[PDB]
Amino acid sequence: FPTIPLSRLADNAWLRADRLNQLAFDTYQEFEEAYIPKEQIHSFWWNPQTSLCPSESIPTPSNKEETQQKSNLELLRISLLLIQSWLEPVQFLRSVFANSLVYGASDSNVYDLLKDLEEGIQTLMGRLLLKNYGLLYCFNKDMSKVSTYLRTVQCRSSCG
Amino acid sequence: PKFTKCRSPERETFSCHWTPIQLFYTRRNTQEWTQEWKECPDYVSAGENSCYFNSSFTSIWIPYCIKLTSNGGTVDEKCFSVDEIVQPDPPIALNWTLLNVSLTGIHADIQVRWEAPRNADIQKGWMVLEYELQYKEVNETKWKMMDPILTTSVPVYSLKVDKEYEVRVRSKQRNSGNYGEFSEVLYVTLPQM
Amino acid sequence: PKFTKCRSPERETFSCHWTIQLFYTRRNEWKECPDYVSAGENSCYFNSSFTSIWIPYCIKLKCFSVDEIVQPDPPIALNWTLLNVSLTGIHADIQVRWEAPRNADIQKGWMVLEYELQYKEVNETKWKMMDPILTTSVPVYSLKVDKEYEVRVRSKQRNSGNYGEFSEVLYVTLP
Repeated sequence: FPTIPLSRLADNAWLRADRLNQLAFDTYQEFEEAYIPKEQIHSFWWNPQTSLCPSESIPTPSNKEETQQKSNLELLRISLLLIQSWLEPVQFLRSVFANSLVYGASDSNVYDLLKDLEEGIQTLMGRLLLKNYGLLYCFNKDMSKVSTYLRTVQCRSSCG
Repeated sequence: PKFTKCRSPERETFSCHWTPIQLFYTRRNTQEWTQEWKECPDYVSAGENSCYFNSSFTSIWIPYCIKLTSNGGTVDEKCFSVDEIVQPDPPIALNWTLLNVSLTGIHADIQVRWEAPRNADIQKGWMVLEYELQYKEVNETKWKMMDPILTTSVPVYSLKVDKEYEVRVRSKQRNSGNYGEFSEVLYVTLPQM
Repeated sequence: PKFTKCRSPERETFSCHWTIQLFYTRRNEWKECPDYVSAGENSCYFNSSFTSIWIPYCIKLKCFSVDEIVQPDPPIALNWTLLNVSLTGIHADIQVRWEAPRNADIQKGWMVLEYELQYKEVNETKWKMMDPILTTSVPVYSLKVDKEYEVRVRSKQRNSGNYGEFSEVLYVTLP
């Protein structure tokens, strides 16, 4: 039973990545669905300042083909790397999360979650206005990445 | 002509539609936008007045932009990344199980269970599916919607044993895209005691 | 001399009690009880700072992992609603409703609960236990309208830890 099996670790790691994912998505949708004019959707992909992402420099699989090819270790690194890339900048959205009626995103949840998740990934490894809009897109993409990667690593070593 | 929409059924491939008309794409793949506008890789597979992109052309968390070209210049132009356009297939094998009947013979509880779309790689974890099940007395106009679950099973309480019910189930990728089409409806008739 | 029990009520913190100091360690370097007061007496309290869910713990006055020692507080705000009474008057069906422990976190996602509801006629000696639901609402059927029933419901996090203490008992008297 527990020596904390590895299912435990993977189960919890993903769940955590999954909340940060709903958190990241929903506040992203909300923000846009409340501040961005229909004609301004995705205006961030093309703007001299808010084009760049906190992790532009990190290696990331762009599909199942690539992702599954990576192993349980290189997938946890990308995820841990990605996570840390967000530790300081995620606080730029602090307000955004605090003036948000999104389910569970107020006080300091998001940043805290990032921290615990960093610890969980770390453990598994050894054992193994448009500016605001832009960042929220970025955070969701990256949160989706982590979630997607850890789920893969999770469904590798049960589930269905 | 205009774009009707785009949809990735299993987060691995996607196709765009509209109502000689051509479609070209470009995406932020090598880094910034250095991919020379290209033309629909497949005009037939996804049916007519459509374009189809196989898993070798589909990339996630990547920005795509697509142009509809007509007789005279650009006619339509849309931009996205696949996850926004993910719409999973409907779940299959809808089937109920009687749970229990009250001794008043008025109410009953049933467990509704179903299977995951066959094309969604949930087994390897590329996809995490979430479902919404709606049910309603057969002669109603309004449907009663359940809170999204992640399970492929759920109980449905306090049904009136004297009524007949019908159930449908929707599918969506956990945290992205939209729900898909509703499964086949399941009709339920409780034990006529 | 006897470590009585360690437990986490919400999965973010935990405490150890016994019947005289305590030293704790983790894996991935023995340290002393950081709080002897906060959790009452003959008890070591660990805030969220020393509470992590990943690496296991060993303490000296027993070895566990926070998930092993998780017990959520009991649900609150129990109460029922008549559904309707059988025509012959003999039986009634009601719907029992309740609220998650106040410390129990929704927006978290870290503490996910499932609940066991028990009920028995005021004079029965043993209880009727229902299969653990994931909702805060569940229907109780075929109650003899002639009796008074008492319902109590306990909780535990999903597939980890154990059950907590029963909520206050909710008494039920059918019309």
